[PDB]
Amino acid sequence: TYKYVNLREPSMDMKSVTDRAAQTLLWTELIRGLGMTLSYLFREPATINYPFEKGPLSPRFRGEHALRRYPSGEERCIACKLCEAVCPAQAITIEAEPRADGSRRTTRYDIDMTKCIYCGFCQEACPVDAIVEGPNFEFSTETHEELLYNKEKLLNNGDKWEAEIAANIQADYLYR
Amino acid sequence: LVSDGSSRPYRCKIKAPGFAHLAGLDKMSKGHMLADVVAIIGTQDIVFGEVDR
Amino acid sequence: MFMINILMLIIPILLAVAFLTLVERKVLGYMQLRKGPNVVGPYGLLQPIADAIKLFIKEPLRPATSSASMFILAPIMALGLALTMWIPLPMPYPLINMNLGVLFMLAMSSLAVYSILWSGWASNSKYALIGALRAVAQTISYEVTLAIILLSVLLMSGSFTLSTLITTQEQMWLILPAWPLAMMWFISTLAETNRAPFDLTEGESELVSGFNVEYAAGPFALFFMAEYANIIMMNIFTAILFLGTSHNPHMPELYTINFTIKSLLLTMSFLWIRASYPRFRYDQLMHLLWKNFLPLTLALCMWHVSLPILTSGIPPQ
Amino acid sequence: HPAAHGVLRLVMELSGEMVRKCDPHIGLLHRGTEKLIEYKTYLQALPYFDRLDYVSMMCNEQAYSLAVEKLLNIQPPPRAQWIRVLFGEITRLLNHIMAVTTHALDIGAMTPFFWMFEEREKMFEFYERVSGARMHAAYVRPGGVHQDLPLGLMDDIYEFSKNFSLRIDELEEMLTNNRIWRNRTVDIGIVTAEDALNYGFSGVMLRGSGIQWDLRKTQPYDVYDQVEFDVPIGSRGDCYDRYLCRVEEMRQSIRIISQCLNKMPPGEI
Amino acid sequence: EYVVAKLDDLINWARRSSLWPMTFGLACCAVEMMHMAAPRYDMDRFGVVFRASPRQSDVMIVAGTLTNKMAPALRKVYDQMPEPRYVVSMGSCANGGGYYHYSYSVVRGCDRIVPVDIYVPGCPPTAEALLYGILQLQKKIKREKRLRIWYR
Amino acid sequence: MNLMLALLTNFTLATLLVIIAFWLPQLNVYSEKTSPYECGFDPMGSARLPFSMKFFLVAITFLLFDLEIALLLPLPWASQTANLNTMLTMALFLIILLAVSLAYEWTQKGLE
Amino acid sequence: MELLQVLKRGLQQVSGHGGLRGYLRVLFRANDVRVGTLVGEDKYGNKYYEDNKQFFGRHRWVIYTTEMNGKNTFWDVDGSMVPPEWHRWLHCMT
Ligand SMILES: CCCCCCCCCCCCCCCCCC(=O)OC[C@H](COP(=O)(O)OCCN)OC(=O)CCCCCCCCCCCCCCCCC
Ligand SMILES: CCCCCCCCCCCCCCCCCC(=O)OC[C@H](COP(=O)(O)OCCN)OC(=O)CCCCCCCCCCCCCCCCC
Ligand code: SF4
Ligand code: SF4
Ligand code: SF4
Repeated sequence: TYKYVNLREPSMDMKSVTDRAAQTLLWTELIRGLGMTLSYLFREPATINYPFEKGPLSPRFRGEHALRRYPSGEERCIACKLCEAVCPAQAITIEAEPRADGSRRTTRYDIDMTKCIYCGFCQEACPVDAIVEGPNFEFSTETHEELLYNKEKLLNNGDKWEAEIAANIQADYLYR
Repeated sequence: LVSDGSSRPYRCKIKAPGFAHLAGLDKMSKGHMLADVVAIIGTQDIVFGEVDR
Repeated sequence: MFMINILMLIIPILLAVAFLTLVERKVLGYMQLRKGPNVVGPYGLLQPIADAIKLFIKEPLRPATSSASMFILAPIMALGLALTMWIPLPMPYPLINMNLGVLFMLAMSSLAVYSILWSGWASNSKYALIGALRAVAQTISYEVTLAIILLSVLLMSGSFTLSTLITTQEQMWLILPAWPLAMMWFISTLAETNRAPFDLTEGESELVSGFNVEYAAGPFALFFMAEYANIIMMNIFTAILFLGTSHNPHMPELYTINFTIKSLLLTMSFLWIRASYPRFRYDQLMHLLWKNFLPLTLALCMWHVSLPILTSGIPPQ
Repeated sequence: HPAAHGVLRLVMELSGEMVRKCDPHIGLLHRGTEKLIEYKTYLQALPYFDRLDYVSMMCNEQAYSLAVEKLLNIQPPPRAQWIRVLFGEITRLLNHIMAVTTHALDIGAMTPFFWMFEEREKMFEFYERVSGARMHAAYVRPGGVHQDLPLGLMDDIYEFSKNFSLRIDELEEMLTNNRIWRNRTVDIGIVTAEDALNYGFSGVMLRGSGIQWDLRKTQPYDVYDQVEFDVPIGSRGDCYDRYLCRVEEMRQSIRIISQCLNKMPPGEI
Repeated sequence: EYVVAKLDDLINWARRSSLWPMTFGLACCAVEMMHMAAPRYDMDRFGVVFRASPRQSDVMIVAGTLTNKMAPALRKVYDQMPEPRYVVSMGSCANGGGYYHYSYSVVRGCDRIVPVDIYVPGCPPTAEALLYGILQLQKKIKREKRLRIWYR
Repeated sequence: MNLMLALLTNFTLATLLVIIAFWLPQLNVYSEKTSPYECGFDPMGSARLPFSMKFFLVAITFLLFDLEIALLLPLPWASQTANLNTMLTMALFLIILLAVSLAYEWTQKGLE
Repeated sequence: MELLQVLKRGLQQVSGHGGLRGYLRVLFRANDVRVGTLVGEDKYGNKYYEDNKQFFGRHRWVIYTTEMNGKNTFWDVDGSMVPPEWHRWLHCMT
């Protein structure tokens, strides 16, 4: 339907002109307007004190990468080549080989941390539930030669915590 | 969004504002000051990367 | 020991412009609901002594297409008249007893615009060439808004000295018999000394164009410094003129205590205006001087001529 | 610097003091977009529509998913339509916070920028709890919403959205009856003719100047017919009365949110 | 000696007490920087005031995405900055270009133009991993200019 | 004899801090590119300063309003006087003589 | 008369928390000067206090102490020193 805003004439009589000529000349606006609305400084400021206090997050957060493994270790990956076919940005670079025991595994596994556009399409394409976007934004290295990840970074980075990650996925696998 | 019939699409042409909202600044600006021009642009809510239409 | 008095006045006031830059943002911060400088102080209080040394380490380039003898002469005349104006000013005793020194304020406040005409010309092109020409143009027009209503209280004071300006206000706090003039006294100094709502001077000024646009932090360190020395000096000049304190000869100690508390309060307003109001879009800046400010100032001028006569209340001198 | 933070180089042969000739240059962020979607699939090339605006997150992907469901002959299921409206009418409280603040920062008002973004961070919280992430969420799909929203968000949208009409009652006292901002914006940029439709404009800088029309109640999207609201119009044809649509639409978006919490059917997604 | 190397416990503290960032807000990582100047994770008054002019700034922060038509306008602006200058790139497009790494109109990396100090990864980094980014930059300042003139 | 040593202190402290801040680290041993990049964002700018009429009339108009405040300046000294009907009726003349010079020019100012 | 009506609470808050030395020792790192209500247990000496539920966002503040694995005395705190279990707690994720 409709609504009309700023469609109204002034009253234009003897009374209300003095109501408007008290505004322009002796400033009944602009002090009652914003000498009071601003101060109003007497609220408590809301500043996260960052090196000690940190802010809220959520158990589906996206961040640093990881590769989990089973109870007593098996390197949960099986090199099934899906986490590399739905990266939209073509970050993953897998090259498998039949490992000597007979079960197949990776040899090289490479995730750029610069082409990584942070979908969550690796996290959800995996059948065997291995590669997980882990919940730690701790980053900021100083060389481009470093942010390229190998296989044997991710496991170290994926076994620095699993008490962190496995508390998250157990809360959230019930929806997906 | 022209789709051919397989998994990868054909042309995908986006229409966004900024083509209309900013071709019509040259009409809109003539006669006023220079310090009126910065007052004009804010009301169209121009967000770039959307002039990538 | 006259020479030890002058250095006892230049040095304790460079802290009060350095410890205003810190209170520039703490006061402007709690309006935004956020704390002050939190980590370096402990409370902030040690910020400007760290924020001063960085400027004099950082390389003071001169521009290649600049002139030479003009570019490095305007910061000489910047701190000269920003600190010379503090001389004839009673608190309660001035350093110098000028016979007529109220006029000497305008003899000092007139030449400050003759540095902006230098620095806008002395260095370089269009972002300060024409962009500083229209900053001299606003500051010249707000003397005739200023010099008239500065004279409009002197018909009631009696003379030109400043010791009579404390004597005549022992029972009045003279903002009451002249409160229309006291309004336009404020906005003039709010726009002449190049501040936040009427702000085509500094950095809000097309938001890109200033006279600070070219000075690296060697010579730039004074411009800001010197400038902040005007703004606490029109505040120390308003509160000796309208809102005058009481002087006791047997107790001069209680003068300054009750005095510095007042100039600080008016100095808060230059911070407290900036966090409310937007700019004025250079036409409407000067559109309200002639058309709107000026004819009232002549009206009260003719009012303050006749009213000392037709009251038979001539001030004595 | 920040006239849009470092883009838009424009030339102005200014006629003395007036401009009378102005012709900008775009292409400083081109990136090769439409060339590059030809080499992806449908689901895989979805997060390059989210990055096509900046600030609309769920308003884009609402017009990609709806443009692929048409080609498939599939409608979304009923709960998948009352989720899209609760987000597609909550990004209209984000694109209108920015257009009324950064406009009034270029002019020079300091605080309503800070006064609203301090409040705005209660609302980037809500993306993280549902999708997983901060701004660019790949959430909407060509078959409805990805996954279900957690236990919550109805005691937390309700605590939020019952207390937003006071925050929008501050900008009315900052800006509307303010004199200096009214002086900065009245009768400025009055393009109102049928050359303001020959140029092919979409909404506001239309309906804020005259012609009442918008595609939400002259075409359908979704289960979107089943809400009731009115579409604000402007009287004259300037910036101050296309400003007042954006203040007034934010009050009307609270009505379409409060009408959306009552109606969600439980079911699939 | 103990006299000279003590003096860089002040100059290398004065240089890290107040950084003045230029920023190049180009794309989506502009907005997620503006929330850091918003008073929740308030950028200013934890040492580092927000934006200034190109003549006065110490430490610039590249964001967004560098195309071909911005590549000379970056390098020109980098020249005017003073001698103790530093470059931080935020965003995952000033690290090798996000996606659009394979499309024709993108400078593939922004290290190919300027030397950049601290790389911060993430489509938009959450203004939480950017205070951790700059608190890595202050920890980088452990260098000295003493024991250079005093050794050689 | 201190007036005059009340300011030559203040200017020799002023010119002290300039040369120490500017000229002393101007002799430092850095690379110091002297290339013509020192001008900001108006690269070449191959033009002369053009005349602007609306920014000349602002100079002359002020000058003719500035003179007769110095006539108006000895009004407080014109109080303790003799015959004062003359003193009042002449003081009111100049202000009106300033006021008419508005109203004629007020019918044509321009975008000032 | 609020100059003593509420300073009486702050008098025991400011002064009687660690005497003369325990007050200014936490003041020289930031303005984080309020003693928290409860305590954490873990781990080294870094009792991660949890406040009296009278805040949100600033109600879970931590303290660092000295030299986790090769650091300086107290003048290098980077924030990544935390154990990978308080990530489930410090960030209010559960
Ligand atoms: C780059 C570095 C190189 C430049 C270095 C030099 C820069 C100097 C610039 C300073 C400009 C200030 C000039 C101000 C002149 C006004 C002085 C004045 O009027 O003093 C007031 C007073 C009037 O006399 P009165 O009040 O009656 O005394 C009381 C008697 N019962 O008068 C008196 O008290 C005494 C009057 C005589 C005092 C000596 C004369 C004063 C002027 C000396 C300096 C000459 C001016 C130099 C040129 C100025 C250039 C800007
Ligand atoms: C018969 C007996 C004798 C009778 C005696 C009667 C005495 C009457 C005294 C009246 C004279 C004093 C009042 C001064 C006049 C006010 C100045 C003025 O005229 O401003 C007009 C200005 C023009 O704009 P406008 O006309 O409103 O048109 C736009 C509307 N869309 O519109 C405006 O309002 C502009 C407002 C000011 C612009 C600057 C605002 C920036 C912030 C300033 C805040 C200052 C706060 C106070 C200052 C400190 C006070 C201590
Ligand atoms: S995590 Fe899954 S998709 Fe990735 S390599 Fe292992 S099995 Fe393949
Ligand atoms: S987050 Fe997305 S783009 Fe990044 S590696 Fe995983 S699937 Fe690929
Ligand atoms: S890829 Fe990252 S930096 Fe580039 S526009 Fe998207 S969010 Fe911003």
